[PDB]
Amino acid sequence: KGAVTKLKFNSPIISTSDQLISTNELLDRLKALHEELASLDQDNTDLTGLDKYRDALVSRKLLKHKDVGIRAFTACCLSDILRLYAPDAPYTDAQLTDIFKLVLSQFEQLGDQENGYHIQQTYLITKLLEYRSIVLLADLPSSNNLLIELFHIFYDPNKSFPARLFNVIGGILGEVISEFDSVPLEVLRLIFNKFLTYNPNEIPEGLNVTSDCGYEVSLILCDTYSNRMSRHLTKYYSEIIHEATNDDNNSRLLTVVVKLHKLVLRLWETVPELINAVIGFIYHELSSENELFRKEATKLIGQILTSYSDLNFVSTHSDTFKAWISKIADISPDVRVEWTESIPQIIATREDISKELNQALAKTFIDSDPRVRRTSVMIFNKVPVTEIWKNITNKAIYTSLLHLAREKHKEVRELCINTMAKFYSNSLNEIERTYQNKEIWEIIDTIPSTLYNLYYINDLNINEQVDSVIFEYLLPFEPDNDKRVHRLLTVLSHFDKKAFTSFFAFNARQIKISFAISKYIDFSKFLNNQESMSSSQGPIVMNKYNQTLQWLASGLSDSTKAIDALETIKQFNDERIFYLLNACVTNDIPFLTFKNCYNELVSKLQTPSIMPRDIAKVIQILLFRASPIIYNVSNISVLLNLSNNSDAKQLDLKRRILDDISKVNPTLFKDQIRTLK
Amino acid sequence: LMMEDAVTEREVLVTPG
Repeated sequence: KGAVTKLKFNSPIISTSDQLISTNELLDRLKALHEELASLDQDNTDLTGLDKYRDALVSRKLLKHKDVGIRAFTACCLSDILRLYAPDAPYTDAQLTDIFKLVLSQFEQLGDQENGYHIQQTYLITKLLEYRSIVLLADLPSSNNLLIELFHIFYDPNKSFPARLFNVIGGILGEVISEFDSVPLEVLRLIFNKFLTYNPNEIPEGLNVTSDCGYEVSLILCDTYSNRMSRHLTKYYSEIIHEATNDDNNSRLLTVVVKLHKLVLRLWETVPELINAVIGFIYHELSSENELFRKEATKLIGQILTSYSDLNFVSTHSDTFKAWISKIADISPDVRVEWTESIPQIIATREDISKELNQALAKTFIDSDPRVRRTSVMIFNKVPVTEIWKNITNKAIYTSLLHLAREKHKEVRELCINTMAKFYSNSLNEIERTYQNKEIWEIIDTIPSTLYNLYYINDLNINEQVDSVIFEYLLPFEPDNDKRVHRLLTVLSHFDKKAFTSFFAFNARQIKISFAISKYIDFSKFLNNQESMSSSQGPIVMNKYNQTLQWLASGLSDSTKAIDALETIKQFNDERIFYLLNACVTNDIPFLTFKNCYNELVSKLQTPSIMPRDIAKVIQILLFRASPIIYNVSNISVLLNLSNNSDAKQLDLKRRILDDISKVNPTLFKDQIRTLK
Repeated sequence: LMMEDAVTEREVLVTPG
C-alpha cells in the first residue's frame, strides 16, 4: 500500500454526456497512461491509487472503440495492469474474456498493414510473454474456443508477421498450451499439417529468403516444448485414425494413414525426438491384420533409414527396427516386396548395418514368390558396384545370385544373367584384391565359367542372350589391343573343363558360320544381275541359297525373323552393306577395323514387312557367332611374352589358347612365326 | 525347379550341314 514509487497520471479517461473527451485528447491521455505504467516496478509500487483506472479500462466504450490507436493504447495499459496486480488476478473471468478477445484483435492487426500503431502492438505481444500474464487465458470457461482463435490468427496465411517476432509467437503459443491437458483437435491439425504443406528445398532459387511464420512456429513448439507437445501429438495420431476409420467413407482410412506416415517422416528429418510419441502405433501396424496398413508401415520405416538425421533410428527404437527386418517373413508378398524395394537407397545412404542385412537378404534371394527375387538382384543393378562389395559380404548372397541363372522362371533368369555379368566387369575395372577380400573373389571369378555352362542347356533364347551379354560386358570390343587380352586371360583363369570345351566349341563354330555368311553374300549377289533366272543354276542355286539361309536361322529363337531379315537384304541388294558384312566374317581382320566395320553397320540399319529394329538385333547376335573377335590380331599379343618367368597361371593359358588356335585353323596360325622369323 | 544341361561336351553349339 505504501511504496517508494507512485502513479502520477490523474486525467479522466471515460467520455460522458456531462464531460466529453475528444478522440485526440483521449489518444494522448492513454498514450501517457500507457507510457507511465510501463516504467513502474511490480513490487515497490503503490498499487492502491490505481483501481481508478483498473475499472476504467474495461468500459466497452474503450474496448470496442473505433479508433485503432485507442484500442491499442487501451491494450498496452491493460497488459501492465495484470502484470502489476498479479498474482492477485484483479479482474473477473468474464471481463478477462472480453479483455482477451481484444488482445486477439491486436494480434490480428499485427500481421496486417501498419495502422500506425504496430509499435504499440509489438509492445503488447512481447510483454504479455515476458510477465507471462498471457497464461491467464487458460483458466477461462471459453479457453478452448479462445485457444483455437489464438492459433488460427498466427497460422493464418493472409497475415504477414515480421521475422523478428517468430521467437516471441512460438513462446506465446508455447506457454498457453502447456496449460492444457487436452487440446482441441482443430488446433493440432493446424500445427502439424504445416510440416506436410511447407517443404523447404522444394523450389531451387536465388536465396530462399522466403521463410514462413507457421512453419518456424511449429518447429519451436515441437523442439522447445517437446515435453508437453509429445503428449498431445499422440492424441492427434489416434484421433485422426479414429476419425477416418469410423468415417462412412470406408476408403478414407488408407489415405489418411498414408498422410500420417508422411507427417512422421518430415518430423524425423527435423525433430526426431518426437517420433517416440507414436513409434508405438507403427510397431502395432507392422503386426496389423490388414496387409495394406502393414505395407504402408513397412514403406515408412524404409524411408526413415535413408534420411539425414542428427539422431540414429536403429539405436533409439531398436524395438521396431528388428520388427522391420522381421517383415522379410511376412505372409503377404506385397509386404515382402515393399521391404526389398527400399534396400538400394538404404545401402547408398548408410553403412550402419551390414549384419541384419547380410542375415536377411540371404532369405530374400530364396523366397517362394519370384517377385521379391527380382527385387533382390535389382540391387546389383541399381546400387553401384563399389558399395556392394563393401556392404554385402555374406557368401550366401553371391552364390544364390549365380544360382538363379539356371532357374526355370524366365523374367528372373534374364535379369539375373544381365546383372551378374554387368557386375563382373565392373568388379574388375574397379575393385582391387587384398589378403581378405580374395575370400569371395573365388565366386566372382567363376562367373564367366558359369555363363558358358548355360550353352549346354541348349535353349535358343538363352544362347541368344548369353551371346548378346558376353560381348557387351565381359569381353568388350574396346578400348585397345592389349587390355582385351589382359582381361581375356583373367576371364579364362578360373575355368572348368566344360567351360573350355564349350569355349573352344563356340570358336570352332565361328569358322563354320564364317564359311556360311561368306557363301551367303556370294549366293545373295546372284540377284545383282541376271545370271540365271533359269539358266546355269537357276533351278538349283536358288534352292542352295534358300536352303543355306535356314542353316544360320536354325540357331535363332525367332527363326521366323531370321530367314525374314536376309531376303529383304537381297531386296535392298545394297553393296555398301554387303562389304561391311563380308568384312566382319572373312577372318583375320585387324581387331580395330572390325570394330569400325561393325559399328557403322549397326547404326546404318536404324531408321530407314516389319521393323528393321528386328534386323539390327538379329544380325547383331548372329555376327557375335560369325566374326573373329578372340581369334585375331590378339595372337600377336599372346605371342609377345608379357613375362619371362612366373605367372604359371598365365602361360598355361597362353598355351591352352595358342595350343588350340593352331588346331582349329592354322591358315592364320603358322604365318605370324614366319614374319617373326 | 532348376534346368539341366541337356547336351554333351562333344555336341555343344553344333550345326549340321
